[PDB]
Amino acid sequence: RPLREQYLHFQPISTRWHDNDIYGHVNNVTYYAFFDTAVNTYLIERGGLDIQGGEVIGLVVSSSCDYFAPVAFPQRIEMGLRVARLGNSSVQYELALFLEGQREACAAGRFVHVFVERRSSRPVAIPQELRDALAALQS
Amino acid sequence: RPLREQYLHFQPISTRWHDNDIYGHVNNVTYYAFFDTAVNTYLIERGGLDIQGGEVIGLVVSSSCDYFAPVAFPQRIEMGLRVARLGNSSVQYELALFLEGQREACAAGRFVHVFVERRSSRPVAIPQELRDALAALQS
Amino acid sequence: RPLREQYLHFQPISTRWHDNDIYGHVNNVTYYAFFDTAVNTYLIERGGLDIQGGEVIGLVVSSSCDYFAPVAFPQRIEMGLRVARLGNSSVQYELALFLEGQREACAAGRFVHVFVERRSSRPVAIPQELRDALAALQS
Amino acid sequence: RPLREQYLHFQPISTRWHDNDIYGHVNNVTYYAFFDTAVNTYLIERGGLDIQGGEVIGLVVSSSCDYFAPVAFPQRIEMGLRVARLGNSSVQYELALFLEGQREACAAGRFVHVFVERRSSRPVAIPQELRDALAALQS
Repeated sequence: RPLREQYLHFQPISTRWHDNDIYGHVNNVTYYAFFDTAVNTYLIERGGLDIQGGEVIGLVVSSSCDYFAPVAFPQRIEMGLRVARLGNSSVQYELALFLEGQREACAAGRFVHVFVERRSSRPVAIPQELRDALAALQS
Repeated sequence: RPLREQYLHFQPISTRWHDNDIYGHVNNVTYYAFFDTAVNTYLIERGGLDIQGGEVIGLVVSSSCDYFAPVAFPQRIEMGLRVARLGNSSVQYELALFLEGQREACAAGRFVHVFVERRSSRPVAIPQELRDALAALQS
Repeated sequence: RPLREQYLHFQPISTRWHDNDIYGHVNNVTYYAFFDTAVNTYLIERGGLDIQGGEVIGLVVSSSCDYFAPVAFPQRIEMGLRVARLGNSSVQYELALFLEGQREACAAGRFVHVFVERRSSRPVAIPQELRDALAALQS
Repeated sequence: RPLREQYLHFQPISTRWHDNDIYGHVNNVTYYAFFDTAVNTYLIERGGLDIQGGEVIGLVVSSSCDYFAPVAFPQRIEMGLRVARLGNSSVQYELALFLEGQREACAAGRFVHVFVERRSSRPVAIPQELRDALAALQS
């Protein structure tokens, strides 16, 4: 079960009222909202994009998540982030959700960005800013 | 257009990727998620509830919002909160969303809680903890 | 309590698992999702826009809702829609959510579109297709 | 690319205005909302639970999705569902989203339920109604 140390960058995301579903914990779907929020915050601040903005955007082609221990609004949650592999027009992220002050991830997942030209949605090489920012998150 | 000073308690809520809709700003529906997140965080920390928890819960019977200037993930947003009137089993909140470092609210709204017994959903007097916490937010 | 026949156009919206919150009913915030889903669907089929395409878009400047009886996934909900006032760059919608087939509205709400130039977001006259479509919904 | 007939049970889900994100298609995260909406609807009609009522509930322990072609509100989407493995307190669902009427799946995904006692959240044998219903969806 993944550990804080195995991740390079960390982001706190506040939990919301309706994050809880009928069974009292954060809905399993919400984890992915946390995933792509966490990644794109990093791409925005440390990487250029430009979501309003640029002619290059990231498209999610796959994701997946595993769930180990539940969590609940209003607990304070944070995301570890790391980059696993990094092709030319694509990249693969590893994310995990940590409850504040815990060594053990509550869930952990991966997802894959393909960067494309906005209008054409055809793949492109990753612009240097982003590619360097992305690289900085590699183990 | 409502001002920071006119509100008693303030809460920062991080914005999320998909808070933006097709037109590039935070969706108008999301403001209400911010409203009830903000209120219930306060009720949870400073008031008792106990959403897992208690035999008394808050039901939203009305809300409404006005929108003045747009805002966007990943901007950092915060909620002013104040209590306007406070009956016996009910209460009326005034909320506004502020972009960090701005005097002017970007939107502002109200909503009404009726507190009820969990099982019976029949109104109750507000328990002393909550009532005192609520009162503390009165002008 | 608003009734089915006080409304001119109806859409079915399917409820979703996470529509329900911790307390077991559709969250109050989801009601507004139903509202602008329901309006915008009408605008799209019977009115022109062109949400990717158009040079003119609708901004929500205000909204409000009242809640009468709760509802839950997986019930079958549907939306009554009517138009109340119709200025020249502005319009006012009246909405009610009905559970199938009950005559009484579960909740009822209002909201306001202002149409603007996409780029400049400055108000404009409502294009004839839209205004014709809108007026169609006037009582 | 998974095809309609590789799936045993189908549900229509209506798309919603905010389904689309800043880039104009249904957000990748919404796909999972469709998944557990679609499973849970089946469990509710054809299988017993009893999400308010029941002493046994389904936990999502994992999920994954692949995206092939994008989609947008207000298109008409529908979900193929089939069951892959079926242990005794566990089950594995296979899901695909289809745009009406195309033979190719827009995206395809998997997810895992583990059934537990509501209070103790310790695994249990799947109640005969559910397991009968589940097995019905086995290829």
